[PDB]
Amino acid sequence: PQITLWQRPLVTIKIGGQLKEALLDTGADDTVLEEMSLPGRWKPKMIGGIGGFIKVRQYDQILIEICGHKAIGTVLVGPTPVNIIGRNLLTQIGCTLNF
Amino acid sequence: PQITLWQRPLVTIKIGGQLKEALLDTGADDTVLEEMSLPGRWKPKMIGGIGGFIKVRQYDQILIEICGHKAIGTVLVGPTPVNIIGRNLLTQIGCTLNF
Ligand SMILES: O=C(N[C@H]1c2ccccc2C[C@H]1O)[C@H](OCc1cccc(F)c1)[C@H](O)[C@@H](O)[C@@H](OCc1cccc(F)c1)C(=O)N[C@H]1c2ccccc2C[C@H]1O
Repeated sequence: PQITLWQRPLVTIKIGGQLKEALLDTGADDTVLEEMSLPGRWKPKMIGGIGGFIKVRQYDQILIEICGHKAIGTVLVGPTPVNIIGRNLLTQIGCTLNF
Repeated sequence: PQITLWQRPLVTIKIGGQLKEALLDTGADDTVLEEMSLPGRWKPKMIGGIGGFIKVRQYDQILIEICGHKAIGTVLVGPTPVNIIGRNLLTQIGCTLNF
């Protein structure tokens, strides 16, 4: 699908059997989701954004479906204002910027 | 062109007669550049991202050239860690997300 940017590029993702809305964010290196429960052990990570840094929990090899496309990768969980699908997963679904 | 997301989507922009490197950010509603001098009057604004909010100066009707494409829009100036080309300008150059 081709997504224009007149509005936020929000899509439905499925993770842990639940549907959530997330932003396709080319400006995000990684994928960070709002506080939730994920399986396995996590490692600590610090990510910096426009307003500073936040501590998140890093879970690896997590199954996540984005707009119907299945991806398996690293997902960060922390106090993010919105669910963000970053480049690590955008590349898995073959997402590109075009103009 | 078609930009892959294996690396950050950085492009050269021309603003106020200056050449700068900026990130094509679909997750950014607005465009914010690091501290610099721009003409006209400005209004203060607070923008929030990961980490919190930062105070920026809002300039309107600013002309910017993104990869050769001329676009006009509001440009925010402030303590952003990286130059960001947001949706308000990405739409003007016909940039879309595709997968
Ligand atoms: O922090 C970033 N990447 C980091 C990141 C993100 C997730 C995981 C890892 C990493 C590392 C970095 O790539 C990105 O910023 C560039 C950036 C790039 C590299 C290093 C940096 F410091 C900063 C960031 O994900 C933006 O894509 C965007 O995030 C989603 C969002 C949406 C709505 C409300 C929110 F509050 C947050 C965002 O902050 N948007 C806000 C914005 C920006 C400019 C002007 C106005 C407004 C308002 C709002 O849209």
